[PDB]
Amino acid sequence: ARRVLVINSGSSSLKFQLVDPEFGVAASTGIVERIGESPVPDHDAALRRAFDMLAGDGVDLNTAGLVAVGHRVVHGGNTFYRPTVLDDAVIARLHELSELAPLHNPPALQGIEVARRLLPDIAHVAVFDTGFFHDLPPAAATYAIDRELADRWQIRRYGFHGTSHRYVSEQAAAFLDRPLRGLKQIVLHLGNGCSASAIAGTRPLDTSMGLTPLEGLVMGTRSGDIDPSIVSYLCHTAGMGVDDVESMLNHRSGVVGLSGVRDFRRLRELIESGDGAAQLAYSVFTHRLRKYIGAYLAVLGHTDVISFTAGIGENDAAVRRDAVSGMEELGIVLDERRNLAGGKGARQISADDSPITVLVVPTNEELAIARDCVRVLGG
Amino acid sequence: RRVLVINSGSSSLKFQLVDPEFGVAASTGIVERIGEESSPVPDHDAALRRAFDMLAGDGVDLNTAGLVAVGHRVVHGGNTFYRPTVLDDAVIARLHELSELAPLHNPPALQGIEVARRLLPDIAHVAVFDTGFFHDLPPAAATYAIDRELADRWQIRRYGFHGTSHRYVSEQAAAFLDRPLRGLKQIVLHLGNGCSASAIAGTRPLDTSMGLTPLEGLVMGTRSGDIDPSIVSYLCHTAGMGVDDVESMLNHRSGVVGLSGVRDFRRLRELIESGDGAAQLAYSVFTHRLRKYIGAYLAVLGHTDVISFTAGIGENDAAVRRDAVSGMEELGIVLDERRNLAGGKGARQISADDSPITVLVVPTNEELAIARDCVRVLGG
Repeated sequence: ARRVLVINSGSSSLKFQLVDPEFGVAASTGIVERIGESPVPDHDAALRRAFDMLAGDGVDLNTAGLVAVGHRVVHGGNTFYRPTVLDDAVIARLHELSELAPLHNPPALQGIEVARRLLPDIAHVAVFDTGFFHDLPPAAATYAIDRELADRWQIRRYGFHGTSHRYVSEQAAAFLDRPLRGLKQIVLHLGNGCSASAIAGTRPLDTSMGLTPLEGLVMGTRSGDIDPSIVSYLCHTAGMGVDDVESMLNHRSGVVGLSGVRDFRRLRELIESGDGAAQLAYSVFTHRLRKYIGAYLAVLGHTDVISFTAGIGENDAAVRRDAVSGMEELGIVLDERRNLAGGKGARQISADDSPITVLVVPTNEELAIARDCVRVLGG
Repeated sequence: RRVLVINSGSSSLKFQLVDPEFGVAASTGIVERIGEESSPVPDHDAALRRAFDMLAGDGVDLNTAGLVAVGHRVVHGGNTFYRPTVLDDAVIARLHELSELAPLHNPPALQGIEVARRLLPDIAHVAVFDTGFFHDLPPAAATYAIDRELADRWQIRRYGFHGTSHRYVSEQAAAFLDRPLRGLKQIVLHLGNGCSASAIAGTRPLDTSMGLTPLEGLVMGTRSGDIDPSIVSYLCHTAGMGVDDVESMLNHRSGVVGLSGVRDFRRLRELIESGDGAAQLAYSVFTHRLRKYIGAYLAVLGHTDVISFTAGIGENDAAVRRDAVSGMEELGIVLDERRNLAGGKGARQISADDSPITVLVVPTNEELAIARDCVRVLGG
């Protein structure tokens, strides 16, 4: 049995999972929190802690059939989109993408540096959350701005949750027992970040996040779509600095900005109790999601299936109901008994006669990344 | 009997002398190059007096023309002004405080107001606000998902624009269909120098593509439309640009011109047919964005009765319309090639007879709409 250690190294936390890519078992998963704040002063201590956690649950990486370490990198820009076997020269070049993701890319590079030191005798592979969307059609990838400026600074719609969108698209095809290449679908990844994609066969045609993960759907703390004039308006009238505005949009916006609620699951009870702010937050969220579904129906022209995924998409029946209600004339008919029934694994929530199928399809990014690592290393 | 409708900008003043009851323009024209070195029109006072002479020249002496009002176009009414408003000095004072919402367009409109009230004191002057139609957008559409206390303090919301055109076309679409407006759900696509879409349920708009300002939404002649707001921080950080330079780039050096260097669509067509790659890309980006708004608004409405194209491009460019709604048969839209290519310029059906959703071209007439708003608010 072979395993891949999949790592997500953040500024204050490091998430890991030791995954069997063949039969999909996680031997062990974990998170190291409060890095550099703490008993975990740096990422070196953090990875060592992860080793101790693995050991404590019975795993010896020396005996676990470890064949690769998979490193999650948020932003690969235009240059890194396939799973990439790491060496010193590639890692140097990865440093150049940091202006596209100044919060998230640097600590990933810290995780690579530490892991390559402590685990020098196995391959390390980077997987980029932008990668799936590298070959978006030019019509969807290109913003309508000054072309010379765009080219010089590599400005385009990059898109994120790429691993999840691709994985779920493949799993929806498997659920329907139809070749993926013949299917047109929409995937709704509704989690801490929220993004939508429109996918034809193996090729995405559009996706809701953009240059950065801020664009598109309303999210836990991110605004999604807003007039970019918000920045100059707030700078002029409120006297705010550009970085302050950007921080507000990324961290004090979305559901928390509108309602103060940090846990999406609390919204329902607050609404039921008559909290107007919670109702407004949920309505704004739902309205934006409805628009992206409609928009992507138009992009695709024909849509075979719509799938909900991630922490909210997989679990919140009200979200799913309110996202597609009143769209029977667009070919979407939900079966509320199925929508309400719960369950693990992929399942149909549309009525049997719905022209467009609607599914819940659980995502498993770590499994997908483990498989990517095995594939790029020889299979 | 007649209303002088004006649009007073920094460099030009557009006017039209309108007969609202016969739906006719008695006279139309423009004063250009306001304030220029060689120009005999140094300011807005001079500009308006020129317009008077022109009107005299085409048989209309303002003394015998039956002028009963002047309609003044104001881009932004904020949350304060959203119905046609009879102007006085108190109203004008309140209006000045809104200029941070439209710093380039509102001030020259207020200059036109001052001059016109002074030169034509015996007629009423009425302001019509391009944001007004959308004042009562539902909260889910009006509210951006940002810090609520901050949004309330600085009156940040989706305002929407081209309100006069969206409303008027929605009314004319209902008239074309011999159906009451209240019972209709529709999409209006205003494609001109600026481009915006709306979703309307009866007399109430449910959503519209422009936002806090006219930048948001569709790709336009020189405006980007939708883009990740991180573009500002990113360009300020990497390229060293100031915020105001980025905003200027997004408003003046973006859209079709940003992507192709072209100002038209007429020009775009021939560049495309001769094999120009930048022209094709620009048009593909425009078309993709417009298709998404159509789909988005179909979902907002749930049921849609009619989609209407309007303004300079929507009224005249059969390719734009074909590219915007082809391949949407499964969403209920079936375009008819022959009808779409028809040479006529009145309100007309371009969908196939059996299309579940009707598709129209409905010419806009913002000046007529405003002339009628003036008469109405004055009791006429």
